Amino acid sequence: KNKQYFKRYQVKFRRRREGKTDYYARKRLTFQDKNKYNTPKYRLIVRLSNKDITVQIAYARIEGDRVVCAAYSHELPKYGIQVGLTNYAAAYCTGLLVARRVLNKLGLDSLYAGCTEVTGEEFNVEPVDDGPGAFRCFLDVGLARTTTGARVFGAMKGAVDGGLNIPHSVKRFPGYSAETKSFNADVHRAHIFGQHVADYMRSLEEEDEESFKRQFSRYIKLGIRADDLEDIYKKAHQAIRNDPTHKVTAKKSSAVTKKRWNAKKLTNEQRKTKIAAHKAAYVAKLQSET
Amino acid sequence: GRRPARCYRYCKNKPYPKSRFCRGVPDPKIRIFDLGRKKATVEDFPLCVHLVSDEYEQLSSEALEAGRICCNKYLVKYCGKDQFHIRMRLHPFHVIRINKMLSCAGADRLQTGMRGAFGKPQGTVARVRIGQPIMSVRSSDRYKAQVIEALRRAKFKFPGRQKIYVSKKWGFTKYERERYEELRDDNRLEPDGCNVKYRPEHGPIAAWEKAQRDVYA
Amino acid sequence: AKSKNHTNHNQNKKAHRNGIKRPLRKRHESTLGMDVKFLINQRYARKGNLSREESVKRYNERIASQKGKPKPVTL
Amino acid sequence: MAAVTKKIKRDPAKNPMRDLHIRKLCLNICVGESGDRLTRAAKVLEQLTGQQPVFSKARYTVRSFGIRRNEKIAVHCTVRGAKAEEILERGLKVREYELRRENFSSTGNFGFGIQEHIDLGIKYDPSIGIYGLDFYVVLGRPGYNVNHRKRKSGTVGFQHRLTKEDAMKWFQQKYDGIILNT
Amino acid sequence: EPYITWGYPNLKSVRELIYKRGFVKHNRQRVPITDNFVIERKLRQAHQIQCVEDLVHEIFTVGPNFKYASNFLWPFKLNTPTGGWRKKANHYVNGGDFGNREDQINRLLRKMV
Amino acid sequence: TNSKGYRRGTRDMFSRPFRKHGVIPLSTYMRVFKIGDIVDIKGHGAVQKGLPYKAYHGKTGRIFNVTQHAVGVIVNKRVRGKILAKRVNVRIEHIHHSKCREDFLRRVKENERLLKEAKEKGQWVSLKRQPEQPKKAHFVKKLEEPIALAPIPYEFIA
RNA sequence: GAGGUGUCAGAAAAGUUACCAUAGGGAUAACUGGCUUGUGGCGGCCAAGCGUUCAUAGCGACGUCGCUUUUUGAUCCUUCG
RNA sequence: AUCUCUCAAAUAAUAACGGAGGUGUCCCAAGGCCAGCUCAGUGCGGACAGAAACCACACAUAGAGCAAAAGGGCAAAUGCUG
RNA sequence: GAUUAGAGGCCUUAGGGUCGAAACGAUCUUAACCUAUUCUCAAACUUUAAAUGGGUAAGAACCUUAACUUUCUUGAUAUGAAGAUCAAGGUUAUGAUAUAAAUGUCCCAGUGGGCCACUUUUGGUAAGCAGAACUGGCGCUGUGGGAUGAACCAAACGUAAUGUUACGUGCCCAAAUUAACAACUCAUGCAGAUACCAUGAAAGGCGUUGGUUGCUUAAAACAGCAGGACGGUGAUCAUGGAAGUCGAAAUCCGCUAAGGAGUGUGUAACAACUCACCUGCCGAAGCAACUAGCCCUUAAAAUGGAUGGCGCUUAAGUUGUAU
RNA sequence: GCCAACGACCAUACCACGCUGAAUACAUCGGUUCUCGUCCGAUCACCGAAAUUAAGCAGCGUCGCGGGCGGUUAGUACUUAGAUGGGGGACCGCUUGGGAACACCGCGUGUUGUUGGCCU
Repeated sequence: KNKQYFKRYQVKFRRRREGKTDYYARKRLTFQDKNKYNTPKYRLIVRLSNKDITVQIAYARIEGDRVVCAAYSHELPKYGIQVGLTNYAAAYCTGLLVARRVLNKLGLDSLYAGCTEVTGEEFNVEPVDDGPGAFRCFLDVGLARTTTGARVFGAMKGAVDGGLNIPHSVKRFPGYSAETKSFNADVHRAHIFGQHVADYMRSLEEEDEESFKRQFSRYIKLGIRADDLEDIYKKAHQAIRNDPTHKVTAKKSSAVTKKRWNAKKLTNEQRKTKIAAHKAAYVAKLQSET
Repeated sequence: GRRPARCYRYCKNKPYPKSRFCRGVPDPKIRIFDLGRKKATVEDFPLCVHLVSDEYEQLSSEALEAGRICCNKYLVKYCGKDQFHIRMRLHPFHVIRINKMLSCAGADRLQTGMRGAFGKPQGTVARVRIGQPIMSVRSSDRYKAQVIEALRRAKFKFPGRQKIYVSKKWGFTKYERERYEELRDDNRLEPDGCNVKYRPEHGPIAAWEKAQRDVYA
Repeated sequence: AKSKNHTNHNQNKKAHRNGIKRPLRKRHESTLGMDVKFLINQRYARKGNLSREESVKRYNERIASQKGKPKPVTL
Repeated sequence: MAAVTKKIKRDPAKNPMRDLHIRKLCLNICVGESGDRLTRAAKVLEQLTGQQPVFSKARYTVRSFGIRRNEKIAVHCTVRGAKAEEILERGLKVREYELRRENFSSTGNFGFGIQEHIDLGIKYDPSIGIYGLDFYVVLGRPGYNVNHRKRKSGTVGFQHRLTKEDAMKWFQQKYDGIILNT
Repeated sequence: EPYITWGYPNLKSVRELIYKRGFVKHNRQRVPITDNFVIERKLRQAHQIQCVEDLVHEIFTVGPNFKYASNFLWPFKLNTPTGGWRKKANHYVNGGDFGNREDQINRLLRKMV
Repeated sequence: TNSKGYRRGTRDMFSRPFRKHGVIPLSTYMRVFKIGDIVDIKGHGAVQKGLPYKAYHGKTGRIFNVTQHAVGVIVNKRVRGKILAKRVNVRIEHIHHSKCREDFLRRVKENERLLKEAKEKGQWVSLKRQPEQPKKAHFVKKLEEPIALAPIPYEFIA
C-alpha cells in the first residue's frame, strides 16, 4: 500500500530520527528570559556510551551552540584510571575534570576551590563577595531518566564539588533511601571511592574464578586487587586539582583525502551510460534467442 | 414543482454543493452517462466526435436524458447497436433553489408572504463553461454520416447556439490520430479499455523490461 | 421597519476630508505600561552621569591598576 | 540493485549475529469470567512460572456476552530468559511437538493453545479447576531491542528480521517438530 | 492616463510655450514676463539662471536643477485647439485622444496654445 | 450576524501553512530585539497562549517593551478617521523581523564608505537613490542573423 | 465578593372594544393604476409514436425555447388634511 | 444580549426574519506539573475463538483523543497511564 | 468528500457453475479486492496562486567610536541592555508638490429615512423590489446634449464683448441635401434610424451579397434529346410471389463500350417495362454541404398618433471613414 | 576523506531495496552484588567486557517513490484601469499594465556550526 502516503508525509526533524534530542526539554531548558538579551544560559551536557561517559559545557547562540568545555573518560588514563570507565566513582572525577578546567580559562583557579575532602558532602558552594560573581551552571539529563540513582548525577557530583555553581538538590542521589531520608551522606564515600563496585570484586573474590573471567575482567590482567581503588581516585583528584592538560595534540596531520574514500557520486555521464550498459544487454538477451 | 424550463437560463445563483449535512434531496434519474458498446477496446472505435456549446449557459438536467434517448433510437435504427460509444460527459451536481407552493387546503394558513425565503430541492441542472464538451460519440470511421446526422436531433434539445467539432484524436483518448500510430508500434502505447499507457520508461527498469519482453517474445 | 440600514456608504469619503493623520509626531514618547521596574532602575542611573570632565578619566588609570582585563574575555 | 556485492571475506553471511535466540514467552489465560474464575486461574500461574500475573480490564461492552468495560476479564503474563525454555518443553509433550503448519506467523514467532493444563508435572488439586490455555513464544535475534530501546532507536529492514521459515527451520532442526502441512 | 494626454515637445514648442502663454511664479503669485527680470531677481545666487533662454536650458536639455525649474512656472492657460479635438473618447491608439502619444504632441501645441 | 468576538474569521490565517506543522523551530526562541528594532506582527499556531486578534495580523511595528518573554508594539490601525497607536502584548513566536530596515542599514554603510572614497578626489557624491532611467541611443548591428524573422499569426482554427 | 435584573446596560404589568372618541402616517396595507409573470389562458420547434398502411392529413409524447395582462399572487412607487 | 462555519470580492471591517449549527452547562480532576508510555486502523496470529473477548508481532503522519457545537492547533504532547 | 466508465489481475472475498462424489484436480463466469486509469465537480476541500488594495522604512530625532553611568532582579570584563557625554563625518539620502502647514476650547447650528448606474453580489423565478462592499454622482445643482427626463455624457454656474470644442447638418434646427466616396439594403398594412433607451428569441430561405472546405469538368462535364439494359437462373432467399423484382441468406459472373441473382409505380405469378451504366448529342464552367452581413418568417391589443414631426430608398437608411 | 558529542537549517536530509564501511569509535553483546526499576535485569538500572561487523548507523548505488529546483506550458487563463465597442441578452473582442498554476521535460539527493579524536 501507501503510494501517495509519502506525499503528505513530513518528518520530525533529524535528531528525532536518529534519536538525539527531544525538543521538549531543550527548548524549556534553553528558554532564556528575553529581558537579558544574549547573556548565555551555559548549560552542562553529560552523555554516555557503553564504554565512555562524556561531559560538555555549552551554550546556545543564534546560529547554533558553541561548546566551550569538553571531557571524556579517555583522558583518565593520564590520571591512573585504566579500566572501569563507567563507574559512579569514574563519574566523579569526570565532573571534577572540567570543574577546574573552566577555572583555568577564566583564571578562577584560586577562588572557588570547592569541596576538597569528599566523603559524600552536600556542599552547595557559596556565592563569594567583593569580586568575581561565580559562573553558574545548569544541568541537562539528555534523554536518560532522572530516577534516584542515575549515574549522570555523579558527573554533577564532581562538578559541584570542584567549585561549580548549580541550583542543586539532593533527593535524586544513589543511596539516599527514598523511603525515607535519613541522609546517609557516607554512601557517596562508598560511591565516589568505588566501594560499591569494590565490594563486588571482594564479594566475588573467593566464589568464582570465572567471575573475574566475566565482568570486572582485565583487573586480573593488571593485578588490580579489591583493596587499593580509592587511593587511585584520591591521587587522581589532587592531580585533577593540579591541572587538566587541556588536550594538546600536535600530530598535524595524516587526514586529508584518505584514500578517496566514500564513493564520489557517479554523475550524469556515468549514470546514463551505466543505463546504456544495461539497456543493450536486455535486447541482447532477446537477440540471443533469435 | 417541476417549474417550467425558462427559469434557469443563467447561472446566477451560487455554485451549490450536495452535502452530508442537509437531508431531503430528490432523485436525479440520470443513471447512465454513456451508451454503445462499452466492452469495446480502443481498436474497435478509432473515430471520435463531441457535441459542444458556446456560452456560460446553464443546462437543465432533463435534456441530458433526452440527449441519452433521442440519439440512441437513431443510432440503433441506422448503423447497428454496438458500433459506437455514446458518452454524455456531464454530471448535474448543481441544485436549484425552490420553495414549494403547496400552501393550499386551508388548515395551514400562514406560511410565507416573503417571510421567510429559504430553499428546498426539487431537481438538478448543469453548469457549462465555454467549449465544455458534453455529448460525445466514439465509433468507427464509416459512421461519420451516421452520428452527426443523428446529432442534429440532440443539438435541438440543448439550448441556444451549438457548434459541432470533428476531432482529430484517435477516439476518446488524449492522443491525436496521426500521433497515435507511430508510438503504438513498439511498446510506448500499451492498450487498455478506453485508453492507453503514457510512457512506461519511468520506471525504473523491469516494467520497461517486461514491456520489452512480450513485444519480442 | 426594513428601510435601509447598517451601511458604510459615503462614510469613508467624509473621513478623507480631514487628512488621515498619524497621531501627531513625537520624540521622547511616554514610558507607561511596560515592565514597571526596569523603569525605576534607570532612575538610579539617571542620578549617575555626574562627570563629563572630572571622574570620567580617573577610572582609566584605575583600569591599568589591575594590569588590564586579560582574563574575562569570555564571561 | 546496481550494487556490487563482491563478498569481502569478513563473513560468509555466517552465524555470529543471526544466532536466533528466544526473545520471550507470553502466557495468556483467556477466561470468559472474572471473579472466582479469575482467582482460581490466578493460583495456577504463581507455580507455573512464579510470576505476578497481569490481568486485563476489558475494552468495552459488546453486549454479546454480558461483558463490559474494565471487567478484569482475563489473566496474562510475560516470561523471558532462563525460565521459558523449560515450560515450553513441558508443553511440547502435551503439544506432541510435531505441530501443525499454522500455528505460525510470518514474523518468526508463533504460538499454540492447549487443553488439560495439569499434565506439566503439577498436582491436580481439584479446588482449583481445569483450564485450557493458549501460549505464544517469541524467538528473535539479539539486537532486536533497537526497535524497543529508549535512545537511538531504529527499525530492522529485511534482515535480521525473521520470516516464518526461520522459526520453521528452528522448529524442525531442534525439537524436531515436522511442519505438518495439513 | 485615461484623463491626461502627455507628449514630448520639439524645439519650437518649448521656445514658443514659455514665451507665448508662459507666466512665472515669484512670491506665490502670477505676474507674467515683461522683461528678463522676473527670473533673475529670484534665481540668481542659489541657482544659476538669469535669461529666458537659460530657463530653456534647464528644461529642454534636462539637468540637475530641473525640479526647481518648473515649480517656478505657474501652470499655463492653453486656449483651445481650433479644428477641434478629433474625438476625446478613448486612448490614442484605437480612437484617438489622451495618452501615450509622445510625438504628435507638436501638431497639437501649434494649435492649442 | 457576527464578528464580535474573539477569534472568528481565521480560516487560512491563523493556522500553519502546508508541511510545517508539529514542533516549533528553535531559531525564533533565540532572537533579540532592542528598542527601535522595527518588527512585524503575524500569525502562528504553535504557541497557544497568546495571539494578536483578528485585525492586526499582517502589520508591523516599533518595539517599546522589553520583558520576560513578550513584546509590546506600537501599530497603526484604521478607525474612521482617528488612526491611533496600539500597545499589544504577545509571546515571541508570533513575530518575524522586518527586513525593510535590512536593506536600509547597508544603504548607510555604503554611503559612509563611498563618501570615504570620495574624500580623496572630492567629486562627486551621487549618493541618493535613483531607479532605472531612459537609457541611451545605441546603434545595433544584426550580428546574429539579418531580419525577417517574420512571426505573423494565423492560429484560430482548432 | 454574593442575593437580581435572559425584553441581557436593568420599569413592578393581563385582556379587548361591530358604541370606541384623537394627533397623525402613504416612513404602513384593503380599493384603483404601475413596472415582474412562479400561476394560468398563449403559441413555436425537433419528431418517439399514433393515425389499417402512412412519422408530419389532423396529431404530436419525452424534452427544447418564446410573446400577452383577462385573473392569480408578488411588491409598497402615488392618494390617509 | 450572545459563539462558530461561510455568506465576504485574498488587510481588517459589514448587512436582511440569508445557510449550517451552538450556549444559561460541566470538572478535585476533565486542575497544576514532573514521570514513564503512544493512538484511528490493519496484517499474520494463537484451547474454548465468529461480529465474538485476550495476548503477541509488524505497518502504523495522526485517518484519533482532547466534557460539550463548529473551527483551529495537537505525536517521547496539549492524548493513554502513573 | 461526492463521483462515471471499463481494464489489469496471483486472487480465494469468493456468488453461479462447470469437467468432478465435491473437487481439495481442473475450468470459466460473477461478485469483492488491489494496480493503472478515465468522465466529470465543490458556498461550509485544499498541494501552489495572481492584479486591484493592506503595513513599516527610504538618515543630522542620524551613522559609526571612546569610557562612564546601573541603588537591579540578570552578568565577575563588576560583560550586557538602556542612559547621560566627548571623538570623526559632504552637498542628507525616491519621485512630484504644497491652492500654506499646526493645534486647544464652544462639543458650536444641523443630521442621524435616503437614491443610482458600471463592475463585484446575496435574497427571490422576479420586477422602476429588496440587501450590501468599493468608488464616483443625485439630495445641495443650474447646465449645453439623446424632443422629452433630479443622476445619462460633455462641464461642475461672479457681470460682460469676442474666438473656439466633447452630440450632430435635408428640414422645422443654427450647420453639407459636401467639387468625400467604396460597397450596403427592397420590405405587400411599424423595412430600419444614433449607448441606458423604452426590445425581440428557438428553426429555415433556387431572397440577395460576401466567404471557407469538398468535388468534378476540356480523355468536353452539367442540363438537354438517342442505343442497350438480362441471362448461367424458376441455380437461389422468399409460395399473401420470387420466376430479377413486399423482404433476401447470399453470390459470382457469363454476356459485354455498357445488362446488376437487378431500378421500378404499397406491381401476390411468368411478364410488360425503363433505369444504373456506357457512347451519341453540347462543348465552358458546374455541383455537394458548409460558414455569416443585412433584409425574411417569426411577432397578437384594446382612445387614433409616433425613429421626435415633416419625410426619405445609386438615401436623410443600418456599417467602416475621409474633411 | 571520516568518527563522536552538541547542534543548527529541519526532506537535496525520506523511504523501499541492494552494496560497502580502514582507524577512531559508535554500537551490538554479557552479568545481576550494590543504586535501581521491574509481571518479566528485554525495554529501564548497576557493573565490563568474551564474542560481532550481521543489523543499526555512516557512505553509496536504483532511467526507485518522494521531495528540491530549472526550463516550457504562456502572455494563454484570470485581471486594476478606459470607451457613443459590438450582441436579443448570455457572454466575448479591443485600449491600458501587472501576469499565474497543476501537469509535461530536465537537473540535483543534505548543507553546515563549534568541540574533540581518528587516520585507510
